[PDB]
Amino acid sequence: MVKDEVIKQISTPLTSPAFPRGPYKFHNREYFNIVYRTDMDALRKVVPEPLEIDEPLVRFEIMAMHDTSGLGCYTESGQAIPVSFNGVKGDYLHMMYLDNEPAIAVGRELSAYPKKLGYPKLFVDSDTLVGTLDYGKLRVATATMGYKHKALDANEAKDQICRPNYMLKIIPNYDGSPRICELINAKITDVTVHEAWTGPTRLQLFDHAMAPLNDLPVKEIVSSSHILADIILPRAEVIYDYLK
Amino acid sequence: MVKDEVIKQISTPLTSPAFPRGPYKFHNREYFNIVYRTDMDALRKVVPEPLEIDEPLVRFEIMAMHDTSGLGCYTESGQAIPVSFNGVKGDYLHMMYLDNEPAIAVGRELSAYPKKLGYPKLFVDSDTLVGTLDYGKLRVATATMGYKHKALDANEAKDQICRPNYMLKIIPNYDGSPRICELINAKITDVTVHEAWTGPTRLQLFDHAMAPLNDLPVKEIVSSSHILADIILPRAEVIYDYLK
Amino acid sequence: MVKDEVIKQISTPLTSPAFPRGPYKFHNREYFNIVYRTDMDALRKVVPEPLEIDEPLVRFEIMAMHDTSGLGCYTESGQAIPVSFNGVKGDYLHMMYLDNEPAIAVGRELSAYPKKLGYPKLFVDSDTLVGTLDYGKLRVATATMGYKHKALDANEAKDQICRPNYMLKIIPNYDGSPRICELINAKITDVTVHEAWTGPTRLQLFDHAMAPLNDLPVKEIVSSSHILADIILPRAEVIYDYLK
Amino acid sequence: MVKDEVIKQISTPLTSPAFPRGPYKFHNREYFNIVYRTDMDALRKVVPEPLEIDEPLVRFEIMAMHDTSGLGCYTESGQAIPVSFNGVKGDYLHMMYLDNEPAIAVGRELSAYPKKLGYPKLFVDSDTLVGTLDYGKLRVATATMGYKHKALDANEAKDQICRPNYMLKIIPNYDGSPRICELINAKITDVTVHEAWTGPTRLQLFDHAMAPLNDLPVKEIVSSSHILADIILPRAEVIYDYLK
Amino acid sequence: MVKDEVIKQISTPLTSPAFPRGPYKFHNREYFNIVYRTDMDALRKVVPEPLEIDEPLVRFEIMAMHDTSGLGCYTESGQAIPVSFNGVKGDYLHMMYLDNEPAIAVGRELSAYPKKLGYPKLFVDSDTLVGTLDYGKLRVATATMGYKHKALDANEAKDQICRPNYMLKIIPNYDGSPRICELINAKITDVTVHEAWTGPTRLQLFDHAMAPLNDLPVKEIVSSSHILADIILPRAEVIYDYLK
Amino acid sequence: MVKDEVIKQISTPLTSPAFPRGPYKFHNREYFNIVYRTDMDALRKVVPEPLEIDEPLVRFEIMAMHDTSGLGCYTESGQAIPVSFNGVKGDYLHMMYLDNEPAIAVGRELSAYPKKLGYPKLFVDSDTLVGTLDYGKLRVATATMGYKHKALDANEAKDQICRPNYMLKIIPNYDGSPRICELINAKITDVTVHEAWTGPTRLQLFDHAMAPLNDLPVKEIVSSSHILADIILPRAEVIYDYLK
Amino acid sequence: MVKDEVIKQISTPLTSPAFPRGPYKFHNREYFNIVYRTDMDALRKVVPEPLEIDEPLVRFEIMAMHDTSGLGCYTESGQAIPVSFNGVKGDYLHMMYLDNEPAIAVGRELSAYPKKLGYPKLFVDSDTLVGTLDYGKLRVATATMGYKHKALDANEAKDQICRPNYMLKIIPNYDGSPRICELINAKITDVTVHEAWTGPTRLQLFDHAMAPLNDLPVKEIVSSSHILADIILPRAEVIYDYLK
Amino acid sequence: MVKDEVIKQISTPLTSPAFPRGPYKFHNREYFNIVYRTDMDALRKVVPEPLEIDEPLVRFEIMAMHDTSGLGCYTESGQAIPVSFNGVKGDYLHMMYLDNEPAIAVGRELSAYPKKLGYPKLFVDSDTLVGTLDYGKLRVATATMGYKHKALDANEAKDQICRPNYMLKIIPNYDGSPRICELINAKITDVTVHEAWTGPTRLQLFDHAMAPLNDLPVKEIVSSSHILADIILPRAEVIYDYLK
Repeated sequence: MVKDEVIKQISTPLTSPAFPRGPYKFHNREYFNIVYRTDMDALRKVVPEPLEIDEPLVRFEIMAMHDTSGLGCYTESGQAIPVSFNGVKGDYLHMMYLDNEPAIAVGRELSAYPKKLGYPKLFVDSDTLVGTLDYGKLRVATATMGYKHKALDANEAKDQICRPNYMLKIIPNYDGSPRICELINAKITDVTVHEAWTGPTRLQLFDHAMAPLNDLPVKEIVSSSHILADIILPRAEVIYDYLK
Repeated sequence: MVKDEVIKQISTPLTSPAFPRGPYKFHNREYFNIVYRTDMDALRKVVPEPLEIDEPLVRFEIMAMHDTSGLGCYTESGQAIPVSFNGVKGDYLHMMYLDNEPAIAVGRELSAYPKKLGYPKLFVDSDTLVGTLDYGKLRVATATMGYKHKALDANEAKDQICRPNYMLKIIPNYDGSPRICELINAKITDVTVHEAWTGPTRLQLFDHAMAPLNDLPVKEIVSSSHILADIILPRAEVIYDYLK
Repeated sequence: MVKDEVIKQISTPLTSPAFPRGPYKFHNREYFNIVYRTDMDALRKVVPEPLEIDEPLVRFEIMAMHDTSGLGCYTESGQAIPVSFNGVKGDYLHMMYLDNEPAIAVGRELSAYPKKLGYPKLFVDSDTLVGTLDYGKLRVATATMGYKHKALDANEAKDQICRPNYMLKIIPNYDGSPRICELINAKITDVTVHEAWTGPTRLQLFDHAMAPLNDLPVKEIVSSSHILADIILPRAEVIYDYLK
Repeated sequence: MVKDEVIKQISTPLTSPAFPRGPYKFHNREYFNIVYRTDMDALRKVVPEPLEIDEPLVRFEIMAMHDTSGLGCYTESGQAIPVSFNGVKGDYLHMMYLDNEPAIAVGRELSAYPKKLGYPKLFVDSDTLVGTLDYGKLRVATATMGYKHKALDANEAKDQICRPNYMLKIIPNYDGSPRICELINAKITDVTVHEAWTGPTRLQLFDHAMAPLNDLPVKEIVSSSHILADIILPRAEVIYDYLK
Repeated sequence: MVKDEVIKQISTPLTSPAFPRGPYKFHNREYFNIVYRTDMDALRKVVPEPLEIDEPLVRFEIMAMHDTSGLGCYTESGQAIPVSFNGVKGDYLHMMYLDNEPAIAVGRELSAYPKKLGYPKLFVDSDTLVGTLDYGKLRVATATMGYKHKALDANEAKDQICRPNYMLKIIPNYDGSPRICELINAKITDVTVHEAWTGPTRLQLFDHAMAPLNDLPVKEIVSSSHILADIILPRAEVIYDYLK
Repeated sequence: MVKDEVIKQISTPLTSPAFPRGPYKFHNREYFNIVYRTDMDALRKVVPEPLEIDEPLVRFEIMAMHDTSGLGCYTESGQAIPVSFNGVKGDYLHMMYLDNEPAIAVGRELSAYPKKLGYPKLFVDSDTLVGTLDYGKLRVATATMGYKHKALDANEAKDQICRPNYMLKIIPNYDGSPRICELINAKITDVTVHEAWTGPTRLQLFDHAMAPLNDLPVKEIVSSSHILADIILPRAEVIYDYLK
Repeated sequence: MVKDEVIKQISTPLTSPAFPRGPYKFHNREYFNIVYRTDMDALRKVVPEPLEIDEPLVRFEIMAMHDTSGLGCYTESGQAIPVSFNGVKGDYLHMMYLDNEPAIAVGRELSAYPKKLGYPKLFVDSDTLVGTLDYGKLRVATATMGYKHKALDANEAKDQICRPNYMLKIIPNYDGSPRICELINAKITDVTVHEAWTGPTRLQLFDHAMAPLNDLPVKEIVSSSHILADIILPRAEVIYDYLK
Repeated sequence: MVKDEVIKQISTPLTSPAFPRGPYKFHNREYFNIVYRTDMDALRKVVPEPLEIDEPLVRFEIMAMHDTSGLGCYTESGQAIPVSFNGVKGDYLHMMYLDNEPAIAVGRELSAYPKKLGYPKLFVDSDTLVGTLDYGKLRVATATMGYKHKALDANEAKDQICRPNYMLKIIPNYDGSPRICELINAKITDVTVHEAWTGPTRLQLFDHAMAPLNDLPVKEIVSSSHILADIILPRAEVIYDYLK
């Protein structure tokens, strides 16, 4: 193709790009969130400055993407860490694992989502909502909730989804030196919450060197939610440039 | 972690990066290459200017990576196109598909390899070297060669491996506009050829929208090679900036 | 657990009760009803005084509970018997078999549903709405309908759902003595019917000592319905105390 | 059965007809259409007079019938051909394959759909919409689309669904002589388009004597759509009698 | 396809008809017949005027079509009902279930066999000639015979095969109106019986809404035969027009 | 059923009760008990007043019911907690899981056992006694003992079997208000201990919201026993009414 | 083998007889008996003169032979018919189906048990004592009992086991002539009953030409027992010679 | 059943005899015979007086009964021994194993075949005819022949089929004393040999206490034949009474 056409391409493979252009509509995104108290100095080592930590909390998540335009039908699981930047609170995205490569690619290269390949699953096991997570062939997370035991306020749930997401864009130069090293912010604005629930909740984690979720071990379950919502993936913007 | 320690990290997840720092040492990389003639009109649409086409040729590839340091043990398959940049002959990398995420992300984010997720396999079917490629659950390529029928010159094999690799680096901004749009060269220089063969060779392609290898259909098999080698991944150089 | 807090729990295990507190919102409850003619003599034995039998009818049911708040996703199958109490027409709840233990406990202990463990399956076999029931490993009932062959009046379907349900609560004393031997009424009020259908319908039953549905043999199929509906199951009310 | 009752049955078997009376309501019918260029000569052989061809176009279809009143849950795949009848553009129904016999029977005997037995499947393979068709044990069609990559106008999708369908009704006399030989028209009137999408699209075909889709080989992909809709099966009308 | 050539085709799809032109040579057709006593009341409803019932008999059949010219290799199972038309004794064809779609189409559209899709199996289980019928996934009939226990008169077997078959052709107009409502006669003439056997025989039936063979229950087994024979199926003849 | 007969049935379904009358004779009941230390805080939350804790002890149990008259053959697993009631030491029954519904029903409704549905297995893995517990599809407990490494006194084992069991009987009214809320006592009277053993012993637990055994985590293994015995299910007696 | 030694062998093959010499010690023989009411007319045909029928009863049996000296481990199922000979009440042995060929041979050739090959299974399906019988691949009988629901009088069980068994020895001459047509009596004397139980009991039968148990249909379940016992099967005695 | 009817039944079970009356027509009986040398001492032990041995020969057989009237479809394997009776050469029937009980029963009780239960298979393994025999789950015989390598005279094959078969009929009295002890002769009279073949031939045997073919071990292979034929089961005749 001619130079003026290659410039209009979002990514490569040139004629079959890793991901298409947005917007990316997550119809019926099913969240299963668990906030838990972990080890403070293990958490401290993991959260990048200048982000601030109040309580030693982690939000484990498993998300069923039932119908995502452009990307497909996949599941995602990982840890977000409740923090604040210049007083403004939100979740720092620590690590995420999912079974859809275009979704991995679009998250890492258009935004700054800390994505790796993993095999998560969300389903109902009779009376229990079970979410699992594998890395390769090994189990790393088994989350459980009593199925829709108590109703949650759809507005507070809407506020939960809408919290700012802070992430790190780290891209090297061709020789390995830093090219982009940046703290970023994305906040969801297009949301509809169909239902929001909670109930008795546990989180079992196992050690894995490439999916090291249990580096922040669960010391106590604090809160949890099971949410059905429609969202549109938000645009990220730089809030802190480490390259002075 | 502290500000000065974050800038030292090569990628994200911050405490478990998508890939480690290299060098990435490919011990016993097994090549199965197939040079074939295709439609000129189809080829021309796919190759980006200012790269030039001589004969309408395509090099189909499948690579077994038995032992890659940093990355693991995986398989790779795709198409490279013989081209020219200011007279200098090399391969333009059109598309490639592999079953290892660290290798996908290192190639896409450290260099500019046109990589997607796919499921290739290389094996010997009694008397025939067989290379297959799947995308998802669907077969897209089946390559066959009579097993080690004719020895090839090891130095000619070395010369095939060491030619320039032309690539497009295409990264969007947060808003979807062009951030990077460059042609690069990665010439490979650190190589040991252990053995090299050829034989009767044939390539069967099938249509797939997300792995469109058959957009360059096989009209004629020109040549082929089966090469076992140790190489080191080379760094890229920018050679043409499309963003002027 | 403090004495006051013990008293506030609905059930046992104390810190993980057999079932949670309501309301239980049955979302997309799918009914497959088959009313049929049986032996009056067999019916007589089965129906307890003071409930009155008119015609010798049995309503066979298989329910798919696709999304039940607090209980989960499960299927239930059984027999209701059209009766009257003090001239008021309702269904007597004869026997029910279920897939979900919380759903059995809550039904047996918060209300008075005659529930046992069983393995029902409602599905469409291409052509046909199929409902099956197993007790243990053994098949006891196979229900068939020509898929959505004729539309039913939705208001008439609501009326069929909103009729009284007569059930026997029978709880022994620790010594085997009668302690609670009550007849109860539960009548659904909060209902939305989404669709209602008939079609050519058949019912095949098999003899089983622990799920003896065939103690009431099918002599003639009288009517049938396939209803999808949202309900909230009602508060029970004692209407006759056998022990007074 | 009384003569008068015999006469008011729609079909046979008399007491269990091959299909029930309509209307047949298609809830959430899911379309995957692929318009492509074929060889003009091959297409001419196939299209019956008086229908006229402009461009050598074929519409490959795979349709998932998630919930069809009277017929059930099934899948259909085949080819329609854009034609005109005396200046009125429509789709000629060439050949269709389904895994539901009531649907084949009603399609062939109430209307005039060119229906045979076959085994289609529509499913999301992570990032790709996949339609397949088998005849008996053999694969004949594999269709792929990048999952919902681009939004199509709902009205434009509706206009496509509502294009006249031209069908041949060909019934022999008992001696094998022509009894009925008509071109009919059916046109969808009741429609709700829920969503419509496009994206990169490929169609792979294989030769089969009894499902010879590949007699109209894929030369170029022209357009594609992925649509969910509610429709009622249209009433057919004779537009051309071959025996008058 | 030219207008004249369209008229010459027996069926549709036009270029790949549901069935080919005859004759259809049934080579090594294997019959397993069981005549039995049922309820006369049930029989009455099922048999259409002006056909006359004498004794309340049903001929259950399972046929293995080992080698049928133009149609293939397949199995069929159903019910014939011994009747008379104008004093002439024949079998009324009540319901038939088959394994082969061309065989269903040709029977329904070139003649008037009451055919639906089903899954029959005729086999010898060591001891016993076993014939089974499934509709969809569900078992509806299991037939057993002591293997070739007693030889039958071959000429008497030919006579049983060569009797008239009375069938109802019922084809609606596009609007649901009666168009063809004919009673027909087909009588086999070209027959070679290779063997004929009886033995102790039983028939087990199960209730199914879409294959309701058990609407005619087995009350007593009257006679039985196991015949291997070559036949050519006959031209049908209208004998009574309900619409005249 | 006559009113008088209704009153003499122990449970419901009326003509097929959830459980039969006793006595329930446990032939060759096989015990695997593991007493261990847990966190005192976690244990206090769990134990109801007026029961008192000395040391932070938990008895994990898995019991194979090889032959239980009235109930059948099944397995049970759970936790009992050593406590005292007004100076009388006994085991508080915390939570139990079984794969037999008659046993759950009788346990919950005749007595006051904290029974839920679960899938335990007791088996010898060559040189190790293994007890496992699953809730639904998820593993929650894995217990191991060196097979019969050391002999336990039969009388001392009998004394342990005969320790008072303290249970909560908690039944709601129809509106969900407290109806029955009692601490009861059951104490085994008929016993024959056939053999009793100990050996090295470990207990591995996993978190599950609906089977939360790991809320009482294993800090140290204190003692263990492997016992086979014959017992009769004890009659329960109220010792503390919470509503008086 | 010397002429004198030939004469000393009980059966054939000469050097490996179909069965060994007795006594045959049935250790832990487990009986599952179901006596039921059937058609007297059907019974009449089945019972041979001079044996007398009182009430129309059939004793269905399934026996598990856990440890039988000389024969092995196997299961048998069949029908006994309560009769009298010269006023002496016993069971007539109607048909028996077995899992062990030595056990069939010895029963048919050393005594006169009406034995055929069949596949019985007695097991406890959690809740329920299940006994099944297959002939070849086909299910013919499914028996169920509520597991050990009520204890029986062991002496009364011994009496039921110790009653006379009337059997027909029928051996043709080589030419098909009657050679032995004797009625025989065998009455167990050496018996130890270990346990005896009843419970709610059902029997489901299916039609099969070679195992026609359902020629005697279940009209009403009269009584039932589950007995474990040691026996030594008795010497037979001719009581009536049809040929004299 | 009337006494007179009782007397005209061939066997028992009375109303479902172990076998029907003949003649038993063996259509396409397929033979695989292997004559071999064994140890003379072992063979002498095995052969009953008055039958005489010349050379130490054994005929191993495996016979596929593709279509046997009255009995069904089954396979038989065993050993016959060339002997003479008072100067008339024939085959002594040593031991036979089959997977059809009617065939064992008729064989043992109408005639005097030394039949036990076993599992033979005759099949072509590409280039080799294979006969196997299992007793229960254990392999006892594996026979191979180069497939139809050489043509045998049809008449010579017929002469071999028609060799007298000598059999022991050994039935005990009820007390285990000799009742019948006869040497009989059966000789095939109705035969059509369709084809006969030989070729390289091997026989591998394994020791089994209940199928002890290897008590006559293979020392040398002498001859072999592969024959298909139609025969009628011969009528037997006593030639030597051991008790006269």
